[PDB]
Amino acid sequence: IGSTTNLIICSSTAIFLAAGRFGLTPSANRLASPGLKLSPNNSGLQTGDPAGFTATDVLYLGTIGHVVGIGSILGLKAIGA
Amino acid sequence: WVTFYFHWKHLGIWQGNVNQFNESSTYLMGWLRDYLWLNSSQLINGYNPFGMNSLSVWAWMFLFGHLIYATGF
Amino acid sequence: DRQVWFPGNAPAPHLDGSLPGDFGFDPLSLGSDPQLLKWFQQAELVHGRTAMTAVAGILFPAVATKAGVVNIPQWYDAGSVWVQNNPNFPFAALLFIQIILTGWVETKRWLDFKNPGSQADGSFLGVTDDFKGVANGYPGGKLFDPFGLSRGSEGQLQKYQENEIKNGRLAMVAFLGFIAQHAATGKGPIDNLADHLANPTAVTFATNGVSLPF
Amino acid sequence: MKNFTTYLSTAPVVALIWFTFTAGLLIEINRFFPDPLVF
Amino acid sequence: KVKIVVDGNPVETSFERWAKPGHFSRTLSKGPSTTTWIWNLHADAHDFDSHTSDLEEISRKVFSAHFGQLGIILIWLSGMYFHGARFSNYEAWLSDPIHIKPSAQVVWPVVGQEILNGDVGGGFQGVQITSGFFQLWRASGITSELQLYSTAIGGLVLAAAMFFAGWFHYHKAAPKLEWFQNVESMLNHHLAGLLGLGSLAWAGHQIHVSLPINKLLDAGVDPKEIPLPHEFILNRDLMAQLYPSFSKGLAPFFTINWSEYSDFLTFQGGLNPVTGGLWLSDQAHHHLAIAVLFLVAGHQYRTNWGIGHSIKEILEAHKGPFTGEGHKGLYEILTTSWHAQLAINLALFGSLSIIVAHHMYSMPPYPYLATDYGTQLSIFTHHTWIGGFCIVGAGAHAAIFMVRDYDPTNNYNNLLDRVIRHRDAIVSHLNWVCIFLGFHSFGLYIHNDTMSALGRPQDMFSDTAIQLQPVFAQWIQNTHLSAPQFTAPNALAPTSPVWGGDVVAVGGKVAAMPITLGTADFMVHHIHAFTIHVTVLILLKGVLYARSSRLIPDKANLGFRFPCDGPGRGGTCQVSAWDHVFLGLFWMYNSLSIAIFHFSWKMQSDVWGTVNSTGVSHITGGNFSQSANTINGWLRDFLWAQSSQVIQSYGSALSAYGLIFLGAHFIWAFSLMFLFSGRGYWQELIESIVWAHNKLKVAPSIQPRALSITQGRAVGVAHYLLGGIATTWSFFLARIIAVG
Amino acid sequence: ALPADYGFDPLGLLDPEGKGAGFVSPAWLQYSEVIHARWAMLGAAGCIAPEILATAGVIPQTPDEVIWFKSGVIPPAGVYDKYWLDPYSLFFIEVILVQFAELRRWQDFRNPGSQGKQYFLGLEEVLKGSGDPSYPGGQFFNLFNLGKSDLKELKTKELKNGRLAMLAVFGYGAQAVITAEGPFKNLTDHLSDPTGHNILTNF
Ligand code: CLA
Ligand code: CLA
Ligand SMILES: CC1=C[C@H](O)CC(C)(C)[C@H]1/C=C/C(C)=C/C=C/C(C)=C/C=C/C=C(C)/C=C/C=C(C)/C=C/C1=C(C)C[C@H](O)CC1(C)C
Ligand SMILES: CC1=C(/C=C/C(C)=C/C=C/C(C)=C/C=C/C=C(C)/C=C/C=C(C)/C=C/C2=C(C)CCCC2(C)C)C(C)(C)CCC1
Ligand SMILES: CC1=C(C/C=C(\C)CCC[C@H](C)CCC[C@H](C)CCCC(C)C)C(=O)c2ccccc2C1=O
Repeated sequence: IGSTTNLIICSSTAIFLAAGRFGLTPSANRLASPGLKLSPNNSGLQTGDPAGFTATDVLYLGTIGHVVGIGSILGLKAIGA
Repeated sequence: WVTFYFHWKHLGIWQGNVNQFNESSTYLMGWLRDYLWLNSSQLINGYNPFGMNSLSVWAWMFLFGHLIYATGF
Repeated sequence: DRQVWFPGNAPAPHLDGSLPGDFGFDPLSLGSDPQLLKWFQQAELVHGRTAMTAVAGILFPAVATKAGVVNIPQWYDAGSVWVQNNPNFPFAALLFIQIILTGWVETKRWLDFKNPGSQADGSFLGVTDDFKGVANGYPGGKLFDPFGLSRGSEGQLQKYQENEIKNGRLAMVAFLGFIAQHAATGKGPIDNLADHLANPTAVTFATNGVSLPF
Repeated sequence: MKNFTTYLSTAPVVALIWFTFTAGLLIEINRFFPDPLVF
Repeated sequence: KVKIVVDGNPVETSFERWAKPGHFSRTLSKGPSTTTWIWNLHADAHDFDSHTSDLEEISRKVFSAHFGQLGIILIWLSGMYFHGARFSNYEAWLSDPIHIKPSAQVVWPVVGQEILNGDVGGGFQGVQITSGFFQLWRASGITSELQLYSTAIGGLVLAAAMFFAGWFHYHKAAPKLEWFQNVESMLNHHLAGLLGLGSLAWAGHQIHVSLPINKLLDAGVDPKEIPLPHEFILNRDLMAQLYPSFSKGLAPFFTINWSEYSDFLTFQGGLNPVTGGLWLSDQAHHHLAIAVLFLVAGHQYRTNWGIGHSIKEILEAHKGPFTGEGHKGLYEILTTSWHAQLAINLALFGSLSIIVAHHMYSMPPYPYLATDYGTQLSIFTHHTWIGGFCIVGAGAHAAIFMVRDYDPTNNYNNLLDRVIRHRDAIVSHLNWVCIFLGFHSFGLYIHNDTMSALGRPQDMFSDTAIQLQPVFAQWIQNTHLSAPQFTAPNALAPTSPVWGGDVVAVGGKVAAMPITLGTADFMVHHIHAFTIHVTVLILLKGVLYARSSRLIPDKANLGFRFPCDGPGRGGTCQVSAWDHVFLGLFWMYNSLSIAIFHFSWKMQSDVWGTVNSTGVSHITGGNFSQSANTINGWLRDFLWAQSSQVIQSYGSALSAYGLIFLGAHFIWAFSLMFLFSGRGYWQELIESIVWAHNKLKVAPSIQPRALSITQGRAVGVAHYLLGGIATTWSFFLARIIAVG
Repeated sequence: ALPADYGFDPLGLLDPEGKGAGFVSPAWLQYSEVIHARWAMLGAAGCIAPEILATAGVIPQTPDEVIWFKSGVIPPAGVYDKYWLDPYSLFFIEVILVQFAELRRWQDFRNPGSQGKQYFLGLEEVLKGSGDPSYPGGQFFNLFNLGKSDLKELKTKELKNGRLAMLAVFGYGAQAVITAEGPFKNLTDHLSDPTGHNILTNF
């Protein structure tokens, strides 16, 4: 707790989740065009959050945050930092 | 079949060993090994990496005939 | 309808309850053809009656041997002991006698199956009515049923047919058990029963050493 | 059972049974009477 | 919406159609009039789209047939494990894998055939096996016949489960057509669930079972004294004795201290010097990385939660100025034509089997595989052949799609339409490439044979004369040798000893060594390029002209499989796409025969052999570089010299190979009667024979016919392939078992 | 309509259309949840009750030997010393008796009411079921006649306790793998020192 690896993992998961919540990523209820333009998608998934943030978005964005954090941690250990 | 028979029986007779035909011709591996394989050794060495001799024309024609036969297929 | 082997499952449709021992059991539908079904009925009867005779001839001598009154060998050794004790009776002569005698009686049974009542013509020593046969697998008459337990009443005959087929199936299963127990213990069946009676929580298939080869 | 026995009477099943019997008979003759060259 | 949809009890389970041969076909169900009906029943049995046009019924048949094939494969695999458990010298071989020859087949003593139970070592007599099961079982950690028995029993249970499922999903709960067309869901599940979780579970087995048991085996512990795998499961201290990072448990995994696990997840490269196989720790790390990559790959496609790709959208987006409408319409083809899917999957599966052959010889993944020369040669040759046959099948089912499932309305100015619209350019350019390759590959050999026969070796294409050095491949070898220095710094060694470096020797025999490439290698590689290009030309020409040509404009109406369109237009025999498959099979045979001959000779001459103090004594003493640049060199020094073992095998345990050598020569020659003749002759001969039977009142009611023209071709090519391949099989196996 | 219906079916497995045949039908899945729930309640009570009673001295067996995974179910993890019968003979008896119970229950599922027709030593009177496979009832299975008016509330309570028991049995298995101690031993280590005994310290 408070360690470096914990900091990278929690921060990466938090920023990816927050970017997904505030419409800065493709999500279950908004999908990207070929020209990378987000348009709403009727997924039919129920969600209590007013921004349309589903549990699917939580799972994928937490996975991507873990992936980015782990790659960053291993690369910084390899680089010497 | 006729000429194979003539040649192998006479090869045994000319080399003074009639037992080779008498014992090996009763089965087909005998024909393959003791007639075709055994007697092709000088022929296919008519030319090799070490040089050539006067049998090289027959080695070349041997392969030539195999090639023409295959092209017919 | 009648009681079935698997309660809640409809009996096999080619089984209608007329045959003795009909609990509707035919999951492979081996008796779909009626003539093949009659053949299999005679097969089951011959197997069951042979099993009952054999199981009696194993159990009663083994019970008497266990008491110590006699020293009859166990069923899996009796042929060897007989041959060692009968050097003037060769195995092949005994086999030839058995084959010709069983051939005579079994060919008569076979020809009655092909042509029911055709052995009733008096060709065998003048026997006519006693070889006519009552039903498929149930010869009857004064020779095979000399006490007349099939000619008394219908319900008595059905009761005895039920008794016969159920005891025959039980004896067939018991002979299978005899084979399996001898292979697993190397002892006779009454020896197995006595060992289980002396110490039942220790003498089980789990402790014979071959049913659980761990 | 009638349909099943009709399938068992189809030509390759009968061929399989008959040739299994014939091959088994030849094999067991040569097992019991090894190396027969002459009568 | 992706969901499970089935129909309940669509087909009754009954033997009624078993009693009616040809029930599946409207033409064949009426029964025979002639003997042609007997052949047509077998030829049409698995042609589901010929039986019906309903795609749902076809798909259900395909699914349940696949279950049947899986059950057959599991019966076969359980048989191999059972024969290892019951009829093998596996435990003796485990105690001494260098001197004992693997054997898992024992013949019964009758008619003198017990001579085939050879003295293979370990106090055992049996047929020597070359499938590599012993090396695979040893790598898995199997130390006893009991574990082989357990796998055999479990395989038969799973085989019964596969046969139950095929009956169940055809007769009880048959999936509807929309279930099968969920290609996005199937790709997600097969990438993440089949391949990804399969690789993860196998990494689990390797780490927890294969690594410690093989570590103890290569340390020299007797296999009967090694603890059983579950002892390594239950006792963490026992595993930490061999891999000290196991004392930390799963905490390094969860705290991203992954470098702690470096004792059992390695990047050594090269081969284990004790066994000659790849490091099992490298394999564990490989399978873990593969598992993660496939688990990520299985999340690409959209199913039910909005995110993910639509494959149709991806395909319709990829079009350009040269290519018209691009990949439009391909999604509809690949979700409605089973044959298009079969063509693609056969092409890639066969190419994979060939790649597997090369990668397993070069980087032998099993302990003591590389010095079991019979096993090495056998598995290379086998997987090469399976690959070639699958590629020819890809050509066949591509052509079948083109005849039966192609619809011009759904392919307007897309890639398929534009490929058809310049098929003449494609075929003419490929024709020129094949002629150029044949001239400048085979004519180099003919030049060399002629120069050598004329006594002019200085005028030859050779390493000591006019040189043709494969400098690009030599540079690739040098790059891969130098890779651990700069471009793969955390790899300790190169991927294979074939690139360069030192000999890997096991038990005084070469496991792997550098494979140098000179003029003979250049020449034979261009032979390979030529033969592959010609096989491609035949199959691709069959696909492109399956529907029409300038000769026959309505060929699609004649079908995929038809003998000809008559003697007119000069003569139109073998215009059908099926006949292109028929010819492509021969050229596949020619190509792959040269490939496996190249393998056998080059390994015997330049890799395999015994190690002494002076160096390496190769099996055929380096004669590849001296004589493989002439046809006469191949005929003498490979075929004539190496056939000595199979033709001298009589009276030994290898005599079965000599007999099969002769019988395969026979079957090959027998095929030429079908290939060279025509059915009109045979039908007239049958007329005379039928007269003789009519005279004696023994004419059959099923009227005898000669085989059809197409069946005559099929019989001819089947016997040609069987005879030639089995000839090479017996030659290879007798040779390498006797001199390996 | 269904008891304990939270609308939680993210894999749409209880969808009725297309899932007619097989075990993915809604009826089989609700029935299977109920069966899993009741078996899990028996297991969740039974996998920790001997350990609790041995720790408290009610039973004389030591708490180490009555831990659920060391009492004979997994002999690599331990065997209880000398039951009245060996575990494999007990398993033979268990196979026979439980097959009787389970096959009769199954025959009620496939053929409702059929287990009240054939003679079963008079027991077929109380084995007719109710037409609802998960809830047979009658004079034995509901012998106290409970749920006269709150049968749906009792079904919800049964399913809630069963789901909790299912999670508890999964926790028993996971904690047995991680710690190699009994579930009550784990609870007492968490109670005695909560910071120094948890999943972060056991890893
Ligand atoms: C994670 C899920 C999963 C897994 C592991 C598989 C695996 C497989 N599928 Mg795929 N499938 C899936 C999901 C999955 N499928 C979904 C969601 C769909 C619909 C979109 C399909 C539609 C599909 C079709 C249409 C076909 C396959 C086939 C196959 C087999 C490919 C050949 C092979 O490599 O055999 C390797 C074999 C083994 C490793 C032996 C063990 C295989 C185990 C026992 C099966 C595990 C998968 C199964 C789905 C688990 C469910 C259990 C079941 C009782 C409900 C293989 C068994 C082909 C075929 O072979 O099926 C008969 C085939 O034609 N699948
Ligand atoms: C050894 C037997 C043999 C030979 C020589 C050939 C020859 C050829 N095949 Mg044929 N093929 C064969 C067996 C053979 N085939 C069999 C058995 C079948 C039945 C399945 C086929 C079926 C078949 C198909 C289906 C196809 C071919 C094609 C080809 C050509 C490949 C292109 C090429 O290499 O041109 C170069 C020519 C050669 C390599 C032959 C040797 C030429 C020598 C070295 C040159 C000598 C010139 C000479 C000295 C100058 C003249 C002097 C003289 C007049 C005095 C070539 C003409 C393919 C083709 O047509 O595509 C273009 C094609 O599609 N073949
Ligand atoms: C709903 C949802 C929906 C969607 O759609 C999909 C999804 C997501 C999939 C889903 C989810 C889910 C869930 C999670 C499942 C899981 C579960 C559980 C865990 C089970 C169990 C279950 C469990 C149970 C059976 C149990 C039971 C137990 C037993 C009795 C035990 C017994 C014991 C005893 C006492 C004691 C001794 O010494 C031993 C023993 C013998 C051992
Ligand atoms: C605000 C709010 C809230 C909260 C929320 C939260 C707090 C969230 C969180 C969440 C999170 C925090 C999540 C996360 C997740 C994660 C995940 C999902 C992950 C996963 C991972 C993975 C999957 C991994 C994988 C791997 C491995 C295993 C190894 C190899 C590599 C990799 C990495 C790939 C609530 C609702 C209460 C209320 C309202 C408002
Ligand atoms: C030899 C030959 C034949 C004659 C071959 C025939 C008719 C095949 C004969 C196969 C078997 C032997 C016929 C009999 C099959 C019966 C099932 C046999 C039953 C007898 C038992 C002993 C099994 C052709 O018909 C033909 C057609 C087209 C191109 C080339 C050829 C060709 O080369």
